[PDB]
Amino acid sequence: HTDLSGKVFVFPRESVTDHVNLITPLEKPLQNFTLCFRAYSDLSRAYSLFSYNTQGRDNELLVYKERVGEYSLYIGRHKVTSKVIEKFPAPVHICVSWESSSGIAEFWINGTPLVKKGLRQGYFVEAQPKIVLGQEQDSYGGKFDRSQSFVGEIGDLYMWDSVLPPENILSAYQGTPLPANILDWQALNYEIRGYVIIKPLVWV
Amino acid sequence: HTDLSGKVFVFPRESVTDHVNLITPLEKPLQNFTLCFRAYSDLSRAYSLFSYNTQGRDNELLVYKERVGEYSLYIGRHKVTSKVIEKFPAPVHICVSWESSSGIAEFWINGTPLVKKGLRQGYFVEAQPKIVLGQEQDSYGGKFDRSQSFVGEIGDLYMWDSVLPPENILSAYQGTPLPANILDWQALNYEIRGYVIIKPLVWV
Amino acid sequence: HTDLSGKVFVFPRESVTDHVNLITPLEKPLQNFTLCFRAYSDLSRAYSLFSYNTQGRDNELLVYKERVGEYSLYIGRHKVTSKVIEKFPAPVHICVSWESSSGIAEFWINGTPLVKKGLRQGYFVEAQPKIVLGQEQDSYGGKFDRSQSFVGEIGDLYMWDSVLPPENILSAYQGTPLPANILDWQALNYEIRGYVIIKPLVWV
Amino acid sequence: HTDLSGKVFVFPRESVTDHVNLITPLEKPLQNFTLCFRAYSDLSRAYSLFSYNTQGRDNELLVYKERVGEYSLYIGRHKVTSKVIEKFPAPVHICVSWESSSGIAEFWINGTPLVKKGLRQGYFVEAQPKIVLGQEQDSYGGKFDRSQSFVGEIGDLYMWDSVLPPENILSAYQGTPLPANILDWQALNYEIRGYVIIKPLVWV
Amino acid sequence: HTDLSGKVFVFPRESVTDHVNLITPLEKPLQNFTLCFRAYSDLSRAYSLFSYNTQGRDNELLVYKERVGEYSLYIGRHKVTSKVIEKFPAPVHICVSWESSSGIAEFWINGTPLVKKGLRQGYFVEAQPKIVLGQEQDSYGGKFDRSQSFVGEIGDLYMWDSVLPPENILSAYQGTPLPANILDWQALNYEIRGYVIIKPLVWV
Ligand SMILES: O=C(O)[C@H]1CCCN1C(=O)CCCCC(=O)N1CCC[C@@H]1C(=O)O
Ligand SMILES: O=C(O)[C@H]1CCCN1C(=O)CCCCC(=O)N1CCC[C@@H]1C(=O)O
Ligand SMILES: O=C(O)[C@H]1CCCN1C(=O)CCCCC(=O)N1CCC[C@@H]1C(=O)O
Ligand SMILES: *[C@@H]1O[C@H](CO)[C@@H](O)[C@H](O)[C@H]1NC(C)=O
Ligand SMILES: *[C@@H]1O[C@H](CO)[C@@H](O)[C@H](O)[C@H]1NC(C)=O
Ligand SMILES: *[C@@H]1O[C@H](CO)[C@@H](O)[C@H](O)[C@H]1NC(C)=O
Ligand SMILES: *[C@@H]1O[C@H](CO)[C@@H](O)[C@H](O)[C@H]1NC(C)=O
Ligand SMILES: *[C@@H]1O[C@H](CO)[C@@H](O)[C@H](O)[C@H]1NC(C)=O
Ligand SMILES: [Ca+2]
Ligand SMILES: [Ca+2]
Ligand SMILES: [Ca+2]
Ligand SMILES: [Ca+2]
Ligand SMILES: [Ca+2]
Ligand SMILES: [Ca+2]
Ligand SMILES: [Ca+2]
Ligand SMILES: [Ca+2]
Ligand SMILES: [Ca+2]
Ligand SMILES: [Ca+2]
Repeated sequence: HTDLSGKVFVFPRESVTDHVNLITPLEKPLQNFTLCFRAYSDLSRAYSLFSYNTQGRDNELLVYKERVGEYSLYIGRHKVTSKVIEKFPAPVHICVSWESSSGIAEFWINGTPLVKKGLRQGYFVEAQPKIVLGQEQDSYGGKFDRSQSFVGEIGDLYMWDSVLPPENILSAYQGTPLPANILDWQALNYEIRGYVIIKPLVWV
Repeated sequence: HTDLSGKVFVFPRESVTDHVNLITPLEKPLQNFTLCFRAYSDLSRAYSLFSYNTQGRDNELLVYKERVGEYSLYIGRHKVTSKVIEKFPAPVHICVSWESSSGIAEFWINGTPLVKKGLRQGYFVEAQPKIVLGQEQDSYGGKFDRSQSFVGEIGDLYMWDSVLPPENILSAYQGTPLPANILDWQALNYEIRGYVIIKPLVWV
Repeated sequence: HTDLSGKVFVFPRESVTDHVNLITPLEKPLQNFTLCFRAYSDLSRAYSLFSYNTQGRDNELLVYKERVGEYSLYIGRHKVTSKVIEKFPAPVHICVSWESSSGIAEFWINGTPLVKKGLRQGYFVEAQPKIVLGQEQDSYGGKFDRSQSFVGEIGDLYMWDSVLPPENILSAYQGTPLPANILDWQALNYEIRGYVIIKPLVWV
Repeated sequence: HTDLSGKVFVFPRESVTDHVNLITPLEKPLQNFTLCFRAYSDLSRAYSLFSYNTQGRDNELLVYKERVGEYSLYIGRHKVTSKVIEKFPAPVHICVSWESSSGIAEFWINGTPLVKKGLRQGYFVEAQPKIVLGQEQDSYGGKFDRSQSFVGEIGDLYMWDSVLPPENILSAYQGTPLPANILDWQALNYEIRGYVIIKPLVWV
Repeated sequence: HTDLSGKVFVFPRESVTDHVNLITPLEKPLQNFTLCFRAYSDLSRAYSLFSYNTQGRDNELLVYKERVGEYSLYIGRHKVTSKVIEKFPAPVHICVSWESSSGIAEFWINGTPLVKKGLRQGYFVEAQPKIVLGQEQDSYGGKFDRSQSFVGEIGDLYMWDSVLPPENILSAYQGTPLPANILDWQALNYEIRGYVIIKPLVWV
């Protein structure tokens, strides 16, 4: 339980080895959830932001940037993509929620809502995951791909087991987030593997 | 008669099956009319916003987006198109009126008037329609086309049997519309067919 | 003598038949003159705004839009073109003057002066004209061309037999023009031929 | 000695004949010098702004616009070019200085300094020149080229036999220039040859 | 020890000969360091800003502009590149730091931080350098390349043997920098070789 307030992870080079493991207890399958964080990268190609796999299931929960201005969400291998107008390169605050009952996934880029899309209505996201920043898993905790690796900075990451209202998403964007029960940036359990450096956050 | 204030329809995936039926009594043929609503979609291709058919007549009244920045109005199979400068993707408030006596159709995008165009002077729009959101009809209530389907969110839909003055169009754009006698968002009769979800409106 | 204050002509479709005839006494050949009006059209091709012909002389005085951002003035079949930065589609207030003694023609788009150009120094523009909005004449009052027709809205048209100073051109742009002695929008003699509708001006 | 305050030269058509001769005594070779003026033209091709030749020497001192956003200075046939961000077409206030001792030529477009460049260090610009607006000389006062001719308006022209500090360049840009000892717009000796008209300056 | 406050070096032409040697004692290998300066050039090709070589080691420390919007840092032949949105041509204030312990290099363009990148973790930058402005060294003080030469103006150069905090980088950008212990613009030891002129700084 480490307090990373005002710090970021820095993945300072393209690689197939550098990454961070996020550790959560969880154990109960996910029905609703909201995830959010800040990222800053000048990659033009595609990259994984947040990779969440479980035993036997690739891309169980994956936030993945297709290209400038397109964000994709995977839920149990099914995919959904939404577009937004953004500058490049630029810092972004990404936030994504998904609700099993309706299947709706809303993206929120820099406090602006993208078009809602739907997938996997009725599905339950599997538990006891391996979660990875800086690489995209194609196995249970490994088999990475260099050309999907993330190069840049990530911080202010939070994950709740519910769907945040707009009022609460704004709070997170403005740096005063509600306390999170799946991943909290101020009490984070993480392993660093490879070349990842922790530095102060100087771009918000 | 359901009050959808502050809610929207969400057509969360491309399909040939998802759609909403709007139900109005009407019965008397339409001479003048104003239609308006909000839409938010990141489709680059063409799509139907509002499809209104009658027994034996395709595209009797159809609002249809050709491509970014071009809105078309069909009246009795005749078509008229007007251009506007818009960002993309972005939420839009569309509003369109048509007057039989003059044949003039004015479009109003986000409270800005497009160039007036004319068609079907003297025509009477047929009554007892089937009205459909989220798909484009090529029959009396069906025979849809996937590549014309609407994917995104629609709300704040109103339809009057008269032509609104500018003062009243602004009112609708600003969220304080006059009460409507053909379709009112606050007392709406609708059927949902397929995958359509109702959610709160978070983008105005 | 009809007062069209706050109204516009609407040429609502492309055609070779719709047009308006403007009627002025004149009778004395034109030495100096200023013309101005508002127009709103989303045509990308070329079109005639103001066509003024006399017996035996085509394009005696013609204001003609070549393409987006280029305005041409014809004086006795001689042509002159000036460029400007404009958005599209957008409403414009055009104003053009010409002085025989110097041959100089200045264009003024939305109150901004274009580069001055010269032509026909010493020429006298012929009298007893047929003047036409919405079509381009290739005869004395007819032989139109569909692909030069104007589609959109025109209003606030004034024509003086002198050259307005800048102070007066601004006045016209801002909607408080000096009274005009060749064509006055507030006492206009006009015939409508074909499909032309008069509607209120809603875009200024 | 004519006062052209608030007036401009208008070169109203492309030609190989229209031009203005500027007349100065000078007689002593130029070591340092600053030149400046306003110009307004919608030509996309190359054109000469200011052409200064002497007996037996082409392009002794020549300010020449290569294309949109590139200004060239010739000093004794040697050339130097600097770039700037500008809108087009648009009025510009150009100002250029050159210092023999250092060879440095600074351009100042609309009160903004371009990158300094150098040429002809140690050179002395020849005296008893023929100076021409509106054409580019390839002889001592003539042998013009149509495709280098200037078409548009020029005014507020001043030339000093020293190098103005920044404070003084701003003054000239803002319309309150120091009195000039080589060419002064308020006491100018000029011949008009061909089609050149003097009109009031309406674009500053 | 010369005070260049409010002056710049001007490399006024492309060449393989013009350059400036910067002289520092140093002698102790560099572990951390921050470098910063202002530059103004309208070159579209690549150029070296700051070239620092040591006996037997090319590109030991090199700041090098790849193209518009891309800045590269070399540390012991290894390279790292970061992107930024900039206008062109435009004056820029560049500032770059590097820390051996972490290998992290941060760029700061006009007071804005680029994405951090990493290289040469653990490395020690060699001492007793030859440092050169206006050319890129491929030997110990020479063997230049014309097509990498810098053409424009450089000034306000400072270099510290530590890593400046953000607060101090802002100070340097705003013209009130902390005193520097490797290179100080207000006490600079430099040789000028070739065509380089010192002029006042007129573009900040
Ligand atoms: O990698 C993933 O888990 C998913 C998530 C988003 C990107 N992606 C893709 O599958 C896109 C390409 C993946 C791998 C790939 O391109 N190929 C191409 C040849 C073999 C290999 C594969 O599909 O297994
Ligand atoms: O579908 C409509 O009702 C109208 C309204 C806007 C688009 N549209 C069109 O007709 C354009 C194309 C429609 C369908 C189509 O393109 N084709 C082409 C082959 C079969 C099918 C048809 O003509 O029935
Ligand atoms: O119509 C006019 O009077 C002037 C006004 C501006 C354009 N224009 C033209 O004449 C351009 C071309 C007009 C007609 C045309 O293009 N052609 C091409 C072949 C037959 C026909 C003709 O010149 O008679
Ligand atoms: C998820 O949210 C829905 C909608 O509020 C709710 O009905 C359900 O009980 C929630 N499930 C869990 C596990 O929190
Ligand atoms: C439609 O509006 C026109 C005014 O142009 C009016 O004359 C007519 O009575 C109206 N008809 C209906 C059915 O509202
Ligand atoms: C036209 O304008 C010129 C320039 O002032 C003037 O000399 C002349 O008298 C005017 N003639 C007419 C008929 O307006
Ligand atoms: C030109 O300027 C230089 C430097 O400012 C000066 O030394 C010299 O006296 C000047 N010469 C003339 C003729 O103005
Ligand atoms: C380099 O910076 C690190 C981090 O602050 C510091 O521990 C070290 O003493 C510095 N080394 C030198 C030589 O300044
Ligand atoms: Ca995978
Ligand atoms: Ca993969
Ligand atoms: Ca149809
Ligand atoms: Ca269809
Ligand atoms: Ca004609
Ligand atoms: Ca014609
Ligand atoms: Ca020449
Ligand atoms: Ca020539
Ligand atoms: Ca080298
Ligand atoms: Ca080299």
